[PDB]
Amino acid sequence: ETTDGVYRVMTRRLLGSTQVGVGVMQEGVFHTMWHVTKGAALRSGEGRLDPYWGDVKQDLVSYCGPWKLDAAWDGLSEVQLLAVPPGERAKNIQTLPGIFKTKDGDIGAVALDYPAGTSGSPILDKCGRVIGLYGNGVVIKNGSYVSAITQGKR
Amino acid sequence: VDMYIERAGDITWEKDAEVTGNSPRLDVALDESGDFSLV
Ligand SMILES: N=C(N)N[C@H](CCCCNC(=O)[C@H](CCCCN)NC(=O)[C@H](CCCCN)NC(=O)Cc1ccccc1)C(=O)O
Repeated sequence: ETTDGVYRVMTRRLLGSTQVGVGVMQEGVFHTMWHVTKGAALRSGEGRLDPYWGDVKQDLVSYCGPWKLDAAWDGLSEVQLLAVPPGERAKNIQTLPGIFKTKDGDIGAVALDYPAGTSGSPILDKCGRVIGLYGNGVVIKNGSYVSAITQGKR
Repeated sequence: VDMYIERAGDITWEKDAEVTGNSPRLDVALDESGDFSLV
């Protein structure tokens, strides 16, 4: 199944079925975060998805093809995290991104906290386009979590 | 081999979603291993 949409990334190597992450199928390419799969091959039913591209520093990996998602936050408008938490149904969460400021430039960040297995959930603009993936971030002085809006290059 | 995927939904904006979460501006660094840290 190469059907577009959002997917859970599961394993049976631990206790029961365990969700390690989330990813986005678009244009026949599966997109997730590197720390989820560590670049390992994945199963989709009887079929196999082999990695195609990946980069530990960006913490991204694509399967069956090169990275396809190229929409970017406009720096002004609110976005929606399509959170897919372990054992719970997909739900959209709307928020106004903050900003990671780095020596190489700024990128948007969402201050939303979810189980680690939610890593890879897509972030969307108002037109429905994926502007990045959720799950690589920091922990603030308050103890809460803030994830970058991690987008690849096409 | 050990990991598999299963569909969880369509990629769509939801007109009546809840609005929550802050908008902090944070000085961070990104190391070669792909970890952010607070500056
Ligand atoms: N409030 C929270 N931690 N929420 C998080 C939400 C996780 C959702 C994102 N997905 C991850 O599980 C990622 C996986 C790692 C990617 C590395 N490339 N974790 C993170 O982004 C941060 C990195 C901090 C780096 C500081 N130098 N680690 C922690 O938060 C781990 C941590 C936990 C407790 C204290 C300090 C760090 C959680 O419920 O684990």
